[PDB]
Amino acid sequence: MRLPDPYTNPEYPGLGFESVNLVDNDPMIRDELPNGKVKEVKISAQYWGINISYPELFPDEYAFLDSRLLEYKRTGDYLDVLLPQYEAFRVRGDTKSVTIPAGQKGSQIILNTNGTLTGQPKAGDLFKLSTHPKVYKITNFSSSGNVWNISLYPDLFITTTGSEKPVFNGILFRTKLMNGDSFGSTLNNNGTYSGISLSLRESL
Amino acid sequence: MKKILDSAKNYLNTHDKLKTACLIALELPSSSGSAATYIYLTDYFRDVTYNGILYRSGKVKSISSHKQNRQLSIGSLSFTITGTAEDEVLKLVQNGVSFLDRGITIHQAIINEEGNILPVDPDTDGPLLFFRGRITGGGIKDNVNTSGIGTSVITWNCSNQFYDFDRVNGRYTDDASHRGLEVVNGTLQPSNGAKRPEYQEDYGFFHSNKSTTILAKYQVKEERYKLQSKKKLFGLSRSYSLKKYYETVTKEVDLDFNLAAKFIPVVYGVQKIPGIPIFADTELNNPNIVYVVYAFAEGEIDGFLDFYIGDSPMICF
Amino acid sequence: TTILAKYQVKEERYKLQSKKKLFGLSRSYSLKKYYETVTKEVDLDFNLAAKFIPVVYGVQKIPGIPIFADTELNNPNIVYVVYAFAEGEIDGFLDFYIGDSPMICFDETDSDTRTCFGRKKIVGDTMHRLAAGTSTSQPSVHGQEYKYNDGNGDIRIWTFHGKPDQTAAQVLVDIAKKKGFYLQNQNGNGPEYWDSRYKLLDTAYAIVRFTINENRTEIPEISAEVQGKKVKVYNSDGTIKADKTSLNGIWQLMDYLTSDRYGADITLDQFPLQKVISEAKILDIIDESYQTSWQPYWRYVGWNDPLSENRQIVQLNTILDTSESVFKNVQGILESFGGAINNLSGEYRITVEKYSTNPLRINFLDTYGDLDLSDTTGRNKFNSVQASLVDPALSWKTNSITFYNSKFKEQDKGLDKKLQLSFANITNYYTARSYADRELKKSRYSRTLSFSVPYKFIGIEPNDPIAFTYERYGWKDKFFLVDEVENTRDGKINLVLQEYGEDVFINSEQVDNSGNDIPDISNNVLPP
Amino acid sequence: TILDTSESVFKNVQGILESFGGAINNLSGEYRITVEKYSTNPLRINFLDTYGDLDLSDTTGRNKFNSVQASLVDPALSWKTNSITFYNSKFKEQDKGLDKKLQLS
Amino acid sequence: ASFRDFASNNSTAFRDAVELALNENGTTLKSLGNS
Amino acid sequence: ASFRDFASNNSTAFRDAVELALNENGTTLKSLGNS
Amino acid sequence: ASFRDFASNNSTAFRDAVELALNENGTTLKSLGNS
Repeated sequence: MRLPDPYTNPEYPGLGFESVNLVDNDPMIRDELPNGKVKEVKISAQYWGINISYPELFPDEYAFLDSRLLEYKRTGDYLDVLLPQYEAFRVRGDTKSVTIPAGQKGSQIILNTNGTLTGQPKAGDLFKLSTHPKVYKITNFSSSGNVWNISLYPDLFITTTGSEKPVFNGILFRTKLMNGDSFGSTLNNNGTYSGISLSLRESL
Repeated sequence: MKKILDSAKNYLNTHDKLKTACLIALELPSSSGSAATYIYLTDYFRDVTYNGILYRSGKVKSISSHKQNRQLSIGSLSFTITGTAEDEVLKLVQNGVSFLDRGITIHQAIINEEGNILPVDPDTDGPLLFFRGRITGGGIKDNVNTSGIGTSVITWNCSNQFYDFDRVNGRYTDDASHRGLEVVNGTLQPSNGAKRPEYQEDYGFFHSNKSTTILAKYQVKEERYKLQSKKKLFGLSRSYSLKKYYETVTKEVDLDFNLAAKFIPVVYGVQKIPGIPIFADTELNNPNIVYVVYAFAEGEIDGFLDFYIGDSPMICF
Repeated sequence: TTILAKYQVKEERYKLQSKKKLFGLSRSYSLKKYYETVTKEVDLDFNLAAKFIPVVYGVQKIPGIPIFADTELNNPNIVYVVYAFAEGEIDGFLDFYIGDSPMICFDETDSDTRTCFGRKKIVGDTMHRLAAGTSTSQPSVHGQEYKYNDGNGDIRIWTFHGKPDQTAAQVLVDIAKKKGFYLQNQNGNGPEYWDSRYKLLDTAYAIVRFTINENRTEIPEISAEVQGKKVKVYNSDGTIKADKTSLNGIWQLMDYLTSDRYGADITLDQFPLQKVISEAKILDIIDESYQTSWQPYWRYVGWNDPLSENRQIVQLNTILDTSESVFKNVQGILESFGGAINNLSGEYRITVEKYSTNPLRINFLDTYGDLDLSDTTGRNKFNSVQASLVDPALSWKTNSITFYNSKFKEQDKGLDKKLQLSFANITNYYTARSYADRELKKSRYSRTLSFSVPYKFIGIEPNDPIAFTYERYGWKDKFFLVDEVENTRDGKINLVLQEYGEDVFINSEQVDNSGNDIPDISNNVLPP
Repeated sequence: TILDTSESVFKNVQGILESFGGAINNLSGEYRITVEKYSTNPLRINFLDTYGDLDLSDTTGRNKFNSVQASLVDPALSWKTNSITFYNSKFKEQDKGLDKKLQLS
Repeated sequence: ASFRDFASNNSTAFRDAVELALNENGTTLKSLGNS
Repeated sequence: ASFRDFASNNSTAFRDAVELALNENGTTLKSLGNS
Repeated sequence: ASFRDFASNNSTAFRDAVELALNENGTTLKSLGNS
């Protein structure tokens, strides 16, 4: 499901992140050798962590927000979020006619736009495959005409099967709440819910 | 008192900051016994050359404490390798490889101002020995944390020659054990399992299985299948009580259900021991003349002082 | 016992042979202590554990506990003594040891030393030859009288098998009816001395009648070779076959576990029949290492027909000293064929070690991230094995099986390390040799692994085949067997795997020890 | 001595020792055999040379005896057991006349 | 104190830690099944 | 460390925690009075 | 938990703490060498 925000529900401008913390969580078997060399082995999967802080929420906005959150807690599905700082539409066009040749594993990826896309995805922008819900981060870009060579920080979780389509816009993190067990909201005498915050965490 | 060179007795007394390195030399676990490869390692930050051997660094992480009491016990030591080398991991986790009797020697080296090894041991004019024994055990501990830093530790286990305290090394009076018989294709052929290569054509214990039954014909109804205990008194310690200790002591054991009574004892000094029959047969035309062979003791003995035919020695008191 | 002691030697006056000679050598014993504890005879005046009734599965030799002894009135030298052999409905008595010499002599060597009938070697003659007079290789008949005269006196047996509805022996009832018993008249008792109430239900026994005379002046110690209690063998289709005793270990354990008369009363409801049936066939796998012709004492090792296969991988002829605890008796029945009673998932599940071509594939990424490897090669890895067993080829004495391995000693730099073993429930020499070889092979894989898995993969039980695949090591579908499994209520399963190999379950070729049997033709006076 | 080879190597070595004192030591590399002895030039340790910790423990009970009784297989007899028993008047004058016997074999 | 409950929740570790100091010498806890 | 003193002040709990893992199987510590 | 490693690093203290509660009565752990 979709986390409410001013893009989906413009009538509630109180929704919307006062501050978002996009943390990098890659567990590693780090070992500090006696000779000064540091050896680290990556085994556990990496996952983005999102910490959302909300401004002063009025009672109706908080009613909508916690209604959506409680529906999340009820039906048990995943909770998608859209970070707005990465919503710079730097790539126009429709990506259905873009083919990613099969048999690709690792950070590097090669995709052929077939002369369809307009706009260059600069480093630091997000990237997501059509099938898998993992969200990557472009670290370097290099194109030779139509073919694009993109390097992603997390290695491709699944090897491309030749049908996965690039998603350069409207990327949603498939996250799970981490504050659900004890989630309280305080109501002031001024009439606003203060200090509403979420500690999300990408699942899979 | 392990004597130390007087030259080292001055350095160990004047200098306060001592730079010490432990030089490890373990034998590689190999599938077969052919050859003898050694991995040389050190705990120091730089490689250390000792007797022309380069003890490479960057693998060993920690070493345990060697403790020795005045009661006989296995001397256990535990040194840990990094476990992320991925070249030491495969040696430990390799399939079809055994390290049952692979040794390890650890030296305690002190570094000088110029970076050399301060001589300590008088006989070698080099560093002391911290531990030398056998590799009995091992393991790796992977700990992958879903958020944070994981660790992996490969720990090698070490001990002295007495690691297997439940080990009975003895020459049981039997042909199959004496010559190390093993089926090779379709026959029981002697192998290298014998304690000596010259034991492969020794048929001394060939008729030991039927000796007791044949001998029993010429004995009393009692003592038909019996033998005196080789050791009567064994030692009263805190592991026993007076009643239990003096009740456990036995005089004679039945040979039809006591396979521990057919082991060959070893005697130092003048002691009385029973004889285990290994052959018994009569003459053809004189059936009342019976030859019976008793195996007394083990190894090159000085000789037999006296023989007790029954309970009366041939040489009277 | 006191009445019987009058007609015995000064020694063996109050004595009885131990029901179980060898019981099992494990890490709880040492060689010296284990082989010193084994006893041959026990005094009946201060050992109340020697008056318990044993239960026998398969062909085994057991002593007889007297329960009655009295002479005739006008013929005081004729004494009736009743010995209770074994428990439950037994197939029958194979042979009777009047003293230390069986009525059916071993072979040609034992025939020329005394008056005997038939041969126990090759021919496999049984006691029923005494009544039939022909070559018979099947057990006695319930309530039939047998006459045995070796030239020193007449002996009559009247074998009785166990049955739920035994009737009182007619011979003793007839003698007691006419006031024929000597102490019956001494104490003034009437026909109630022995009556129809003396049923002796669910207990096999024999009423051996002695004619003490100029030659047999003493009553010798009586022992017998029973064929064992009949067990229920469950078939896959659904039919139930309980007509003969079975050498399969699982059926013997199932009989011991579902009996409220002796042992624990675990109802057949708390048992998955299909799993037990499938696991029995694992112990029923035919071994091809040796030949059926190589065992001349075929009748007295549990087999019934030399023509048939009778080459199961694990065959057990067991004696259960009922004076032991139920827990220890079950623990002793197991460890003779592997086995692990499991109470997980509700029922009682019997699992034995086996190799499978379709194990469950666990990758390390499916675990919880923890992993503990531990290989204790010291104290657990051996290069040679030495075992012992009670072999009916000898006069039920102990035979040692010893062999080395040149490959395992080429490895380990020629170190001498011996595995010491002792089989209590195995009597076939070739089966014991095969089991010792299996243990020696299994000792070379001493390396265990522990990790946790999520709620999925629920259903893992001990002795299950699992293929581990951890790419960081050189492991791709490595064979493991479950050793410890722990279920939590929050859906986490803790496992401890044990490394095994394929070679553990292949059988190496062996030779025949048929010519190395040592019958005890001693303990009797040779004729002129 | 008679060494019943059917025993374990560990127990056989442990039994050979404790007959003359003895302590097999694997420290400093080699196997060293040390027996109890008195020396006129021992190594002098002052407490200021230590790390500051010190634990004194005297278990006079369960370990202090006034008389000893031992047994042995003596060839003077027909290899039977002979008992050696003697008391000490000084050790019983101490300890307020308590009767405590050490049992040995 | 409340240490009894805890130890009762970690008994196997205590058993192993005990048997690890008895194996220094030739003693082990698997020698109790005989008695 | 200073763990020895503590354990010496809670010995009975250690004994019970040990005997609780031996009772899993048929072993128990009350079988030492014989020896 | 991670208590196993610790106990494995302090085994002798566990042995002594055990033998200190068995000496209350006449039991002691030095009676295992016989078996």
